Parts: sequence; structure tokens; C-alpha cells
Amino acid sequence: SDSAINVMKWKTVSTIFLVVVLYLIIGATVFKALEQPQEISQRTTIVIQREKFLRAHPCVSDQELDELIQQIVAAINAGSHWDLGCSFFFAGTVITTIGFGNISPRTEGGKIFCIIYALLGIPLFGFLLAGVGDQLGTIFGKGIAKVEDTFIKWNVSQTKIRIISTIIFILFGCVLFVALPAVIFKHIEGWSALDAIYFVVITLTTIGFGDYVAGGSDIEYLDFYKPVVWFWILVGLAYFAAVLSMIGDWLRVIAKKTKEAVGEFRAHAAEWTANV
Amino acid sequence: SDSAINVMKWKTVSTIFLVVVLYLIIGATVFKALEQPQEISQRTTIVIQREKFLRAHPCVSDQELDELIQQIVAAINAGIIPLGASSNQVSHWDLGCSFFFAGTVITTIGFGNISPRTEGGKIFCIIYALLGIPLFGFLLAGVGDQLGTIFGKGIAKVEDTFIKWNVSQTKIRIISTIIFILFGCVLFVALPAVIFKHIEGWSALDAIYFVVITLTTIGFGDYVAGGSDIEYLDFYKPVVWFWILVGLAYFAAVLSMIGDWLRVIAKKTKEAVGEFRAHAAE
Ligand SMILES: CS(=O)(=O)Nc1ccc(C(=O)NCc2ccc(Cl)cc2Cl)cc1
Ligand SMILES: CS(=O)(=O)Nc1ccc(C(=O)NCc2ccc(Cl)cc2Cl)cc1
Ligand SMILES: CCCCCCCCCCCCCCCC
Ligand SMILES: CCCCCCCCCCCCCCCC
Ligand SMILES: CCCCCCCCCCCCCCCC
Ligand SMILES: CCCCCCCCCCCCCCCC
Ligand SMILES: CCCCCCCCCCCCCCCC
Ligand SMILES: CCCCCCCCCCCCCCCC
Ligand SMILES: CCCCCCCCCCCCCCCC
Ligand SMILES: CCCCCCCCCC
Ligand SMILES: [K+]
Ligand SMILES: [K+]
Ligand SMILES: [K+]
Ligand SMILES: [K+]
Ligand SMILES: [K+]
Ligand SMILES: [K+]
Repeated sequence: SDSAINVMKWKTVSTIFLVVVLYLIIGATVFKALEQPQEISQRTTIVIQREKFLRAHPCVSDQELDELIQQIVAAINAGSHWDLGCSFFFAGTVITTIGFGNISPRTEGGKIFCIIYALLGIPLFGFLLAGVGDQLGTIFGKGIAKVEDTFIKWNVSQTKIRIISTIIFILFGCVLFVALPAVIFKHIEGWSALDAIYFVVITLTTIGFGDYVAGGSDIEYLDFYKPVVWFWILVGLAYFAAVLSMIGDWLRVIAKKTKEAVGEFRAHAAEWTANV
Repeated sequence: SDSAINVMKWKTVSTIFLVVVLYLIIGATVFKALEQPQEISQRTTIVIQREKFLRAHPCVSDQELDELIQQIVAAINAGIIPLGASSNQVSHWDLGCSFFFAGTVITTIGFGNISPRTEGGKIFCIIYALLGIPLFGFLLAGVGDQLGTIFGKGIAKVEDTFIKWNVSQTKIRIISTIIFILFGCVLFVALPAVIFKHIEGWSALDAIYFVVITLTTIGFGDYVAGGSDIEYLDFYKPVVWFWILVGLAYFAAVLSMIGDWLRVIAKKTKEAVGEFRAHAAE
């Protein structure tokens, strides 16, 4: 019966698909409820500023303002952005799949080489990230070999301590790879604390919106700043990969628990109705 | 012997790190050599267009002109169309726009053309990403499994008609990988690129570039399917959703294959360096 396992697979995939669609719907409702008011409050103010500059300076016509805005929009397509270090940063955003998009190619050959460069570099950087994660995991394994010997002899017994080990992992990881770089970014980039943490998360998840980019403004930066951010990205991508995998394992455990809890509720309602 | 394998591991990691740094250097040089000239030729023309209107109206405070451009750029980051002949505008956080945004979040594509401005929006975005990326990983693994089983049903038909006389076991896997790459580039790259070229108005190279940047989850945001205010068949965007799901699975498989090819090439080059050393001109 080869088809039966395919049917089980399709049912599991359909359930996960429905869960993902429902997750997207809930997220859409929440994001709309959070962003619609500010969107309206800024769209009214920009229309106010338009007539504000029409009335504060009668020297500008109504017709020449639209041509000015047209040229400004023509200029936003271009934005040095392709100097020595800018293209290095761009190749980094490409092979890491972060893709901030603040710098993107406009030449046809630029796009062709970007396609080839991504297709070849994403796996290579994957190898590098796997190696870095292995090294970091062996370091943290020496650390847990030190921690699970001083507390493994007295009060708490096992099976429950694997959770404590994961807790120590998450805590020190949020300290080293999130909190400290967030403070450094808050002080150097001029971002807020929430903005810094938001940038850290959007970058280390490889989402990379591009609204916040470390080194992106035209601020003077110390010679060690951007390379240290490179190193932080290297190690933090490994850390966040580990964290996302752990969250996935937790979701797996929760899914099994919820399947058997649905079984429990059904098995109770059944023999409860049968008591006539 | 944990220390011996750890030392071998660190040596391999350092070699891969040097290779990656060299790859980045070469990429940087190529990208600047390709994009700097047009950048300069456009900055000179933008300064020309600047000075044409800078002096044509001396009655403007001229400093507030640059500050106005500053304000316009600060407001364009959210999505504005400040025109007088079209004062009515379309929303970027409506029912389906935020749906598309959540999609870009959990897939880590992150086009960023529309991004949250509220503080609570950013906090919920962090939580939403941290919870959704693994869930979507499960979904993508399931879709890849389904696609692989369909490909297995196809190869069960194909790998029996070509079983002639001299047939080897390992050499037909090459034909399987070839047919895989061909049919995948047809279904997940070529056909959606044609559809995007005709519907979005993009060029062929722009359409293929968008497909590649999106299915690799890079997501610059310069090209977004469904992003303009045209009309769309209403049957367009859900088909793009399905294409993104299956093409993300396909591209994960293809990138893994490219990694395996890189492994083989690295082994061949390591042993070729060994051979070159052992020969070293007679
Ligand atoms: C206006 S600009 O954007 O053209 N200027 C630059 C901006 C940033 C950087 C840079 O190296 N930042 C650290 C870094 C390293 C690797 C990765 Cl993947 C991401 C990041 Cl943020 C360089 C130039
Ligand atoms: C100016 S706007 O950006 O606000 N307008 C829109 C732009 C695009 C879409 C859309 O659904 N495209 C298909 C799609 C689906 C899921 C994912 Cl993850 C990516 C993509 Cl491209 C909707 C609205
Ligand atoms: C106007 C058409 C442009 C076509 C693409 C031009 C750039 C081609 C990329 C050059 C690749 C060089 C590979 C070097 C390998 C070491
Ligand atoms: C055949 C059943 C497959 C299981 C798929 C659904 C299981 C339920 C998953 C529940 C996840 C709840 C946590 C989501 C984030 C709070
Ligand atoms: C951030 C929003 C999280 C809400 C996502 C859904 C939570 C509840 C899902 C319950 C799914 C029940 C399936 C049970 C399968 C046996
Ligand atoms: C179902 C309540 C009204 C919804 C009206 C249209 C919602 C979807 C708009 C299309 C946005 C692209 C999403 C792809 C199809 C779900
Ligand atoms: C005239 C329309 C077709 C011309 C443009 C087709 C795209 C150019 C080739 C696509 C990139 C080549 C993939 C190479 C992968 C190693
Ligand atoms: C100690 C292990 C050394 C092996 C590291 C990789 C060696 C080969 C790297 C060059 C091949 C990958 C890029 C090929 C570009 C065409
Ligand atoms: C498109 C970018 C091409 C980059 C090709 C990198 C070539 C450098 C390979 C380095 C070979 C090192 C061999 C070491 C053997 C122990
Ligand atoms: C989604 C269809 C799969 C059937 C098995 C799961 C029962 C329904 C769960 C929602
Ligand atoms: K990835
Ligand atoms: K991305
Ligand atoms: K982006
Ligand atoms: K990504
Ligand atoms: K991105
Ligand atoms: K963008």
C-alpha cells in the first residue's frame, strides 16, 4: 500500500498549510490594525505640506512642482553607492540572502552577474556558516560541559535540566548577539533601543527589509566598526539559525501535544454523550 | 578523539573563510566596475537638472529646496504619491497588502517596499517572524517532499523506457538531475518570467532577475510582482502565491545541488593541487 503513506503525507501537509494560511490571516489583521492609523496620519500631513510649500513660497507655480516631483522620483531609482566598500557590502547582502535592497543593480549586466553570483555564493556561504556554527557549538558545548557538572550533583534532577540548559543558551545568546550589538548600534547609528533590536532581528533572520542598515547613513564611522559588524553578522546568523531550529522543535512538540489533547477532548465528549 | 576532529574542523573552516573573503572581494570589484559609470553619468545629469531650476527661480530659499527633497524622501519610505492631479491614493496596509507583507516576513524574502512604522508594529513583527519562520519551514519541507514524490512518479516512468543495453546505475542519475534542472527552470523560472513580463510590463531579463532574487529569498524590493497600481486579474496574485511556495521548495533543492557540486569541485581542486605539487615540472 504505497499510496497510503502519500495520503498521510498530504493530510499532514494540508494541515500545516491551513495553519500557515491562518497565521498569515491573523498577521494581516494585526498589521492592518497597527499600521492603518499612522498611514492615514502621514498621508494627510504630506498633502498638507504640499500646499504649505505652495503658499509659503508663491514663487513656485502649481505646474512646476509636479515636474520637480517627477525628477525626484526619477532620482530615487538611482539613490558613492558603488565605491570600494559599498560593493563589498552589496555582495555580502547577496550571498547571505539578507538583501537590504538599499543598493541594487540597475545595469543589465549587473543583474546578470548578480544572478550568477547569488547562485554560486549562497551555497559557499552556507558552508562557511555551517563551519562557524559548528565551532560556536563546540565552544558552547565546552561551556555546558562546565555548567552541567557544578549543578549536576545536588538539588535538581535530570530530564528537567535540558530546559535549563536551553534557557542559559537563549539568555547568553540574546546578551552577546542581540543586546550588546543593539546597545552599540543605538549609540553609533543613532537608532532607538527598539529600533536597534528590530534591526538585529530582521538582519539575523535574513529578512532584511532595508529600512534600517548599520552603516547606511552618511555618518563618520570608525575603521573597526563595519568589519566588527561583519563578524557579528557571521556569528549571529549561526546563532539565529540555531534559535530558529529550536523554535521549530518546540513547535513540533506542541503540535504532538495538541494532537493528543484533541484526542483527549474527543474521547471525553464521546463517552460523555454515550451516558444516556 | 574530540580534539583532533575539532582541529581538522577549524582548519577546514579557516580555509572556507579565506575562500569566502576572496569571493566577496572579486564580487565587489566586479559590481563596482559594472555599476559605477552609470552612477556617475546619472549624478552629473541630476546636478545639471538641479542647477537648471536652482537659478530659474531665485525667489526660492534654495536651502529649503534640498530640505524639501529630504522630507519627500523621508515620506516616500512608507509609500506616498504626492500629486495634485491625483489626490486620491491606494492603501499599502489594507486587507491584502498586510497579508502580502506577512508573506514576505515568514518567507524571509523581505522586499521591504512596505515596512512597519509603528513601534508596536515592529515588536509584533519580531514576534511574528520568530514564530513564523520555523512554521513556514515545516510547510516548505512538506511541499518539497510532495514535489519530490511527484518527481519520483515521473522518473519511475522515464527510467524504464531508456533502459537499453549497456545501462549503468550511477550514470542515469545524471540524466535525472538534468531533467530535474530543465523541467524546474521551465516551470518555476521560464513560464512565470513570461507571465511577469506580459502582466507586470517587465523585460525578460528583469522578470528572470525578479524570479531569482525572490526564490533565493534575497528580496531586494526593486521588483515586486503585483506592486504597481495597474489592475491585476485578481487571479494573478494567488497564482503568484502558489508559484512562490513551490519555487521556494525547488530553489532550495537546486541550491543544495549547487552546494554538492561545490563540494565535488573543491575535492577535485584539492587533489589537483596535490598532483601539481607531486609533479612540479618533472
Ligand atoms: C550607503 S551604503 O549602504 O551604500 N554604505 C555602506 C553601508 C554598510 C556597510 C557595511 O559593511 N555594514 C556592515 C555589514 C556587513 C555585512 C552585511 Cl551582510 C551587512 C552589514 Cl550592515 C558598507 C557600506
Ligand atoms: C504596493 S504594495 O506592495 O503594497 N502592493 C502589493 C504587491 C504585491 C502583492 C502580492 O500578493 N504579490 C504576490 C506575492 C505573494 C506572496 C509573497 Cl511572499 C510575495 C509576492 Cl510578490 C500584493 C500587494
Ligand atoms: C550589456 C550586456 C551585459 C552582459 C553581462 C556583462 C557582464 C558579464 C559578467 C562577466 C563575468 C566574468 C567572470 C569572471 C570569472 C573569474
Ligand atoms: C496531521 C496533523 C499535523 C499537525 C499540524 C497541526 C498541529 C497543530 C500545531 C499547533 C501550533 C500551535 C502554536 C502556534 C504558534 C502559537
Ligand atoms: C500569532 C498567531 C498565532 C495563532 C495561530 C493559530 C493558533 C491556534 C491553531 C490551532 C490549530 C488546531 C489544529 C489542531 C490539529 C490537531
Ligand atoms: C474575503 C474578505 C474580502 C477580501 C477581498 C480580497 C482579499 C484578497 C485581495 C487580494 C490580495 C492578494 C492576495 C492573494 C489572494 C488571497
Ligand atoms: C532577448 C530575451 C532573452 C535575453 C535575456 C535572457 C537572460 C540572459 C541569460 C540569463 C542568465 C544566464 C543564466 C546563467 C546561469 C549560470
Ligand atoms: C581544508 C579544506 C579546503 C577546501 C576549501 C575549498 C577548496 C576549493 C575552493 C574553490 C572552489 C569553490 C569555488 C569554485 C568557483 C568556481
Ligand atoms: C565568480 C567568482 C569566482 C571566484 C573563484 C575563486 C577562485 C579561487 C579558488 C581558490 C583556490 C584555492 C585552492 C586551495 C587548495 C588547498
Ligand atoms: C486538512 C485535511 C486533512 C485531514 C486530516 C486532519 C483532519 C482535519 C484537521 C483540520
Ligand atoms: K537561508
Ligand atoms: K531577504
Ligand atoms: K529589501
Ligand atoms: K532570506
Ligand atoms: K530582503
Ligand atoms: K526597496
